[PDB]
Amino acid sequence: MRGNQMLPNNHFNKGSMKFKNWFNQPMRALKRKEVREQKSKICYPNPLKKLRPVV
Amino acid sequence: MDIVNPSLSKVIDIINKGKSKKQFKRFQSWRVKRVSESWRKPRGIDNRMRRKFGGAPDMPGIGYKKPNAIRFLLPNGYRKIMVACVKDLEALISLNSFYCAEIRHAVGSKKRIEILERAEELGILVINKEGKLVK
Amino acid sequence: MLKQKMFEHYKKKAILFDESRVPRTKNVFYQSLFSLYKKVCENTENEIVHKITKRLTMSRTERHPLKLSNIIEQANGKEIVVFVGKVLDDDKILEIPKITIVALKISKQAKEKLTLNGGEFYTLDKLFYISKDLKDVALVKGDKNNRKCTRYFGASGDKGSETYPRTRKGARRGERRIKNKK
Amino acid sequence: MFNKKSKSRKLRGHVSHGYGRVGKHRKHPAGRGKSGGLKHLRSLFQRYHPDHFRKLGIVMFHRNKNADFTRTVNVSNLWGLMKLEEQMKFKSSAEVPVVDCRNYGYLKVLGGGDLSVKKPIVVIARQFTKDAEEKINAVGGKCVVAA
Amino acid sequence: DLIAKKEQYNLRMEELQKKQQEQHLKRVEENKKYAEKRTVELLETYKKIALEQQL
Amino acid sequence: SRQVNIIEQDGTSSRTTSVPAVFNLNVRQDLISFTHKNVAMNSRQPYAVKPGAGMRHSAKSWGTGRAMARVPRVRAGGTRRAGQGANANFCRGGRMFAPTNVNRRWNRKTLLSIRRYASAMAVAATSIPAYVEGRGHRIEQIENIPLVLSNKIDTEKTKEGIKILYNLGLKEELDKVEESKNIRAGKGKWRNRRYVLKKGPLFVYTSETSFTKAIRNIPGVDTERVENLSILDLAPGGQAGRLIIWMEDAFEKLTEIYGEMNEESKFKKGYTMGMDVAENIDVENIFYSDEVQEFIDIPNFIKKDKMVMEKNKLAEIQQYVEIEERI
RNA sequence: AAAACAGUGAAAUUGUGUGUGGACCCGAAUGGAUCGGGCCCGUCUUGAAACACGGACCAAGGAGUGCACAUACACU
Repeated sequence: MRGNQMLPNNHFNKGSMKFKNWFNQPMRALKRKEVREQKSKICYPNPLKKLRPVV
Repeated sequence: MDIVNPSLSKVIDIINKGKSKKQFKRFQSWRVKRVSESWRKPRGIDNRMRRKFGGAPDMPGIGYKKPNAIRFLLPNGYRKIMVACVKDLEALISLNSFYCAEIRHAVGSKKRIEILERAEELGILVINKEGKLVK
Repeated sequence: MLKQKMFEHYKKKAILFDESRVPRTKNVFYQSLFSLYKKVCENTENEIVHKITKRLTMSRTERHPLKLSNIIEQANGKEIVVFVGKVLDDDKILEIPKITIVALKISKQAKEKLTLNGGEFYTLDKLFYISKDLKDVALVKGDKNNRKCTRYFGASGDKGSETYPRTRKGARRGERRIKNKK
Repeated sequence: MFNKKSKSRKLRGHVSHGYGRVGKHRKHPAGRGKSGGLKHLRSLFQRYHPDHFRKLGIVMFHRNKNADFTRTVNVSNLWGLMKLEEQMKFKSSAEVPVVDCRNYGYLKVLGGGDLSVKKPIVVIARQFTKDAEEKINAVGGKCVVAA
Repeated sequence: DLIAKKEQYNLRMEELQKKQQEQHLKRVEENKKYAEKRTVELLETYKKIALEQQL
Repeated sequence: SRQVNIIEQDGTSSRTTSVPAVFNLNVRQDLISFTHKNVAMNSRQPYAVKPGAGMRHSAKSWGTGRAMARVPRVRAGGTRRAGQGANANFCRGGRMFAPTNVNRRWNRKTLLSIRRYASAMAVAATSIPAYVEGRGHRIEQIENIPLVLSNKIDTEKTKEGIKILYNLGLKEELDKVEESKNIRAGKGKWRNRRYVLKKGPLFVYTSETSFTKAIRNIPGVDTERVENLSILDLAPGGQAGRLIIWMEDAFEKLTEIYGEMNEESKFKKGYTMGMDVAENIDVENIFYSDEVQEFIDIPNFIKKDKMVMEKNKLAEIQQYVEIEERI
């Protein structure tokens, strides 16, 4: 270690650590859209969401 | 082919006889077959060529570069341009005083005939004129 | 006699444009403007023109910005002011004197304020129309030393040093300045 | 520039990759992490980080950020919270503006500079400095404390 | 309009170039005549200075 | 500014329209290129080698004293594989240096304000003949730019659709695309990228119409909506000035989308159309103005000759004569 | 473990024929004997031609990379 820096503190020591990637993000968005649409048919005239209070 | 640029006709032989024939072979390419002839600079701690002892060969460098006017000039006194279409010759129409054309190797016989016919009427020198089309 | 002649020559050569410098931007509108000034320099000795041409070649960080009130503070009673940089609004001020600014760029909120109070913004291509003999102009400059990152330059473990340590920071955590004077 | 070639590509053909022939490039010649700081690295610490090896201050085992979070404004900036079109109305008009700092997320008022326009103003906040109060009262304005 | 004004500059400068050139040759010719007379003077004053020492 | 003529099915023109304000904006080939580079990287799929390839076998070093290099070697018997060199990157069947890995950063960010500005000045370039010709679209036969097709196009069949496009002068452009089809050079021809074609006209619509499915099978025709017009379609390969067929509704919408000069767009919140540091590329010509020519000073054209020191040449510049005096 | 097309068919290495030399390189030449200069590379080292170590020969493979966190510079 040489020169002037903010002293390190990077937590990568643990060999059992898992990584999570997000390559599925656009596809899972499309599935959530298609589930709402079909749910909306099952109860056609009624809104999909209920009324809620203000706090 | 025996042709010359008219602007240099009385000078071309002085120019040609003045060009160097030096080669810069890689060090020890004469000793083992696994080292090719292509130049690489020696970087050893002990190396006799890097240290420039008398009796070792010479190294490339800027001093050997030719005058700016003579450089790139073919032995007929022209510079060269590559062509592969009829529409390429159209570029040379202003430059034919100093430049000549060389048809690319992959252009086939039937097409070459069409290039040469156009070259004749525009007045452009083609240096591969005989080419494959001798038969 | 000779010693004076020599020094007066050095002082001059220290002002004039170098002519082996060029701006690094690939912006063709910026490179157009530099070409004009360059062709003016080789036909004049006037110090304002030489100063302007040298500043167009400096980096984004060297062209540090100024706020409207600081221009007025440095204008020192002149009518026209010139600035190779961007002019920003000062939220602390509303009324200003009537003034003409020739500069590289201006922010939306600054331009409105300048206009409401009476006054004009012109780009640096127009300088020669705004002024006839460059006697009524002031030239103004920012300072890159005022960046917040300059507080960390140097060593905090020197005696009497005013510099700040690079540190983690929280409600309790953080390294202090301990070798300064108060 | 937006793109540039790297240094590694120029070092092809040069033996040591720029680490030296005598010194070389070994695995960890000085130790791992920020260790050694009271020993062989004492000179780095005493030059750049002198307040590292210490314990300091009062301790609360749990703290809440929301209960202590605040943001501060100076008197010279009060008129600046209004939009520029709004500023230019109240400057000429006979009416007095009523500015509430809570609406812009400010809770404390400080005494820096002079007021932009020397006409009355009503300022609502949670706390005022002694200098701020005197300056606002000087122009015939009023300070109103509120939650 | 400026493309037309560019021509007036080129014309004006050619006149100025021819003018300055003519003024230069006259200086060069003037200088040659002064130089002839002066060299005859100085070669004689050396001769005088030498006799002063012999005396 | 100008009016522009609308074109009906039969090629007649009668009604006319003003031109949107976006078309007066100057063009920055630096920013168009930068934006193209970043956005083009957002469509990639990840690739990597298998997570422990090259490391399967039971291997150990033999250590010194055996007259062999101390590489790990394969433990086996009965096969020629016994004693061969195992795990390292310099070994046949070993593990590669720094195996490629899924955690790499595939996409790239670009500020929303730059994306908006780049698309605005790409749209502008679609109406300068120099740029359109420069991309290689051929427009010798086209009467005027831009083209605006009317509504009340009642076309449903490709047969009648082509007849319309021919009447606008596009024949040579379309032919240039059809004749272009060729098989790609290199390994890409194995990986589902077999044929390459030249780019042609883009059609831009805003309102749903039958004309869209009448023109689409013609090679090199491309279609997009005005409200979601992309820089990949407007500046292919990062060079600007694609030829565009506007629909009459779409052309009027450009005023709502980009607004007016020194105003704020209602459709794009927080965005306004700005000013360059100089108005034109021609500003070098200001030198010849009256105001400048009064300011400067008269040049000196007379210049000194280079120093010469050769015996004979020097003797004609300085004729030396001896003297007898001894003073 | 090895082993694709009954394609193309490099180098190391071998036989036959024709030429030029007696380890070979650089500079300069003859009809013709040759003249002058040159110790074996890579590497640690105050110091290598070394009685310091690695290298029989040819092809193909073969070593500053990716992510996180602060940072200075250039560009928007």
